[PDB]
Amino acid sequence: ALIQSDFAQGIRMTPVPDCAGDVTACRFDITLKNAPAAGDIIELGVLPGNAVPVEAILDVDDLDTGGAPTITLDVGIMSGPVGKNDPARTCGNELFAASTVGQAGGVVRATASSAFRIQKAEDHRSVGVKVAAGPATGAAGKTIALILFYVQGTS
Amino acid sequence: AGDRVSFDLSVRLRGQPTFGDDRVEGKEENLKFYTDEVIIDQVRHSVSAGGRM
Amino acid sequence: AGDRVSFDLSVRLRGQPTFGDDRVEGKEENLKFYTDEVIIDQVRHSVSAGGRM
Repeated sequence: ALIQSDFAQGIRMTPVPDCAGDVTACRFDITLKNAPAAGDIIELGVLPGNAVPVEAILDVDDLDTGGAPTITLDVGIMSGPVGKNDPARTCGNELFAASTVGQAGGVVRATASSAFRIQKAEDHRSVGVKVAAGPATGAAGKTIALILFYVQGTS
Repeated sequence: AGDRVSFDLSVRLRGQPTFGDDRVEGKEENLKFYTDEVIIDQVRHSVSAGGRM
Repeated sequence: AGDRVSFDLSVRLRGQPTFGDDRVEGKEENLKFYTDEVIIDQVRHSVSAGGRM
């Protein structure tokens, strides 16, 4: 039930700033070979150590097919080490609180007051969307993306 | 003194090279080290030789 | 200073030789070549040794 994007297995590395206060962003994306289904934890991006999110656009394609869509995505700081490939991973909703995007291919920004206040840890953490509510009948190969304006060396 | 010794593996570098003149500073692959541990306990056994009878 | 190399192939000579004492001043074959190009580019990649902690 783990979808390890290229940014978590180590195939594609993530940029880390070489200064303090210098924002950094990278388009963490997937090409979902299968179709999203309830319970999937799409490990898409990693947030480097000593960095905190500052602003986050979540950009996804059209993940529904029929009328009255109900797919909901929540984004959180996943607990386990990077690229563990273990179903025991928990995920969360620190970044996005069950965003309604996915019913139509669109762009959403971090509208929560908890996305901008995230503590830092000296070890890499993986940022992964989870399909909280199951999608309406119908889906296909689409690209879920999440750019993550994080900054290193805060206080 | 110890009851546990840990030894590490340094896995290969897997990543994408930056073709052309794309800037590479700041996109630096992190060395991944994997850990393992072995633990030591005693293993004893005893045999008996009967009595004086 | 160059971005692409273009080497050449000298294909064999073919034609009909002139037997006997027939004059030969215009029946001259031409040297035909073939060309292929290779384009160079830059690749590089970097690894971070870590912090001082």
